[PDB]
Amino acid sequence: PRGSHMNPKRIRALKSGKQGDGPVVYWMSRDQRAEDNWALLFSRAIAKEANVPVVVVFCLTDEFLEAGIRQYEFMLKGLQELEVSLSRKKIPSFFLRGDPGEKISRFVKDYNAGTLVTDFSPLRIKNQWIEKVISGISIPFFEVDAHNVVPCWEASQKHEYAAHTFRPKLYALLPEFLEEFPELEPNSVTPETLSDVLETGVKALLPERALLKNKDPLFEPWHFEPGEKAAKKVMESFIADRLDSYGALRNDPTKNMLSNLSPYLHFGQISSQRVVLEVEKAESNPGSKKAFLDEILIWKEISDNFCYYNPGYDGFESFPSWAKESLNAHRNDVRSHIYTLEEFEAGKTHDPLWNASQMELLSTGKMHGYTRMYWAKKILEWSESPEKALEIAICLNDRYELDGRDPNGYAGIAWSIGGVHDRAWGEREVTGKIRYMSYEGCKRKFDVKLYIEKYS
DNA sequence: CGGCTCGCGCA
DNA sequence: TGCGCGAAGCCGAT
Ligand SMILES: Cc1cc2nc3c(=O)[nH]c(=O)nc-3n(C[C@H](O)[C@H](O)[C@H](O)COP(=O)(O)OP(=O)(O)OC[C@H]3O[C@@H](n4cnc5c(N)ncnc54)[C@H](O)[C@@H]3O)c2cc1C
Repeated sequence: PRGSHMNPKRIRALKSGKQGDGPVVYWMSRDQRAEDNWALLFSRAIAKEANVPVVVVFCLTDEFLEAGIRQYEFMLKGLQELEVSLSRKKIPSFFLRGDPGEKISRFVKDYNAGTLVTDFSPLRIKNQWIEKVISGISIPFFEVDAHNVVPCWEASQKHEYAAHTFRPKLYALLPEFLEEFPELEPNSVTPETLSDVLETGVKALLPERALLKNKDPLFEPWHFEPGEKAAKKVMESFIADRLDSYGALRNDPTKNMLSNLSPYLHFGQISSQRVVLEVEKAESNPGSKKAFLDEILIWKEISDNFCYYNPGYDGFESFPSWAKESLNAHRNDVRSHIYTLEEFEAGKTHDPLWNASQMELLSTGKMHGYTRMYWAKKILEWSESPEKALEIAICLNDRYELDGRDPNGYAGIAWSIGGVHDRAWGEREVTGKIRYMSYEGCKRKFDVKLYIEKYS
C-alpha cells in the first residue's frame, strides 16, 4: 500500500473492506514509541495516500490488576511522554479504558475511521481481541510487525525446534529486512487524562504492593527511568561502555555488563531493529557483538516464533515429547524440599543464592539473565509437580519482572523447566533429563558470595 | 550422522 | 578462569 522505504512483507491484512473516508487509526499495543515504529510509519503512509490524518488509539485494559505498581507506573510514564512526542508531530492520541474488543470497535464507528492498523503480538489475548474487533468493524484492518527485525510470519512458517535450526533462516533474511527507518512525517490535515488513570490505578494496586517487615516498599524505582528518551540513553551507554566486555561478562551477575534494555524493549519504548543497527555499526570486540546480536535477534525472535506457533506456550503440553516423558516418569520421586508459592515469593528457601536472585527480582524488577535460569530450575526441583513449578515461575516472573508478560519470559521459563529449545542431559531424580544447574557450578563461574551480599 | 545457549577434572 | 570431555535425544541435511 504505497511507500518506497516500506517493505510490504511487514504488513498483512486481517480483514478486507471498502476503505472508508475517515482517518487512519493506529491501535497501538505492543510498540509504545513514536520513532522507529513500522506500524506507525505504515499508518502514516496509508493516511498520506488517502489524504487523511493518522491518529493513535491505546486501550488501557483491566490486565494491570494482575501485575504491580512497578509495571503500571513504568508504562504510564512512558505514555505521558509519548503523548507529547506525537503532539509535536500533530498526531492526536486517544486513551480508552476497558475491553479492546468492545472499545476499539466503538471508536472506529464513532470517529468514522477509514482504515485500522495494529502492531503484532503472538500472545493469546491479543488474538482474541483482534477476532472481536474483526466481527465489529466494516473497514480494512491490517497488522504490522513492528517488534521483530524479520516479520514473525516471514522468518519461519513453523515452530522451530532449536536456535541452531532458526539461526540460518533468520540471518539469511537480514540483508533484506535490516534497514534504516524513514522519519515520521507530521500530519498535514488537522484532526481520558493519563494523570487521572495513573492515580486511579495506583490506588487500586496499593494493597497488593510488595513490602518489607517495616511496611517499607521493596521496589526501588530509580534503577530504570521510563520512556523513549531514557531508552536511547541506555542504548548509547551500553554501546560506549559495556558492549566491549559483554561477551566475557554477560554471565557474571556481579558485573553490570548487560544492555539493561529489556524493560524498554518489552513495552516497545525502543526498537530492537534500532539497537541492532547501532551495534552493527559499532567497532567493538567481534565476539561481544556476535554474542549480543545472537541474544537480541535469535533468542528474542525465536520467542515470538514459539508463542505464535504454540498457543499453549505457558503449559506443560507445549514441552517436547522427550521432556514430557522424562518429567512424567519422575512425578513420584521424593523432592529434597517442597516450597509453596508464598515461600518462594518471600525468598524463604534453604538456598541463599536462590533467595538472593528472588531479592534482586523483588527490589529491582530485573533479575540478572544468568540467575533467571538457576531461579526457574530450582522451582522445578523444589515443587510438588511440573505443572506447579510452571505456574509458580510464571506467576512470579509476570508479577515482579518489569520485562514480564512477554514471549521471552514464556519461552525462557519453558526452556528452563521443559527443555524447549534445549536438548536432553544426564538422568537425575525429580528433574529427569532436563538440564541441571548447581550452586557449586555457579561458584566456579562467578563470585556467588558477592551477589548474595548485595541482595542480603 | 553432526552438533547442539550444563557439571566436572585438570592446567 | 579456560578447555575438553561426558551424557543425552533429535533435527535435518543427504
Ligand atoms: C526463566 C527466564 C525468565 C525470563 N524472563 C524474561 C521476561 O519476563 N521477559 C524477557 O523479555 N526476557 C526474559 N528472560 C530472558 C532474558 O533473561 C532477559 O531478556 C534479559 O535478562 C534481559 O536483560 P537485558 O536486556 O539487560 O539483557 P541482554 O543480555 O542485554 O540481552 C539483550 C536482549 O536480548 C534478548 N534476550 C536476551 N537474552 C534472552 C533470552 N534468554 N531469551 C530471549 N531473549 C533474550 C532480550 O530482548 C534482551 O533484552 C528470561 C529468561 C529466563 C531463562
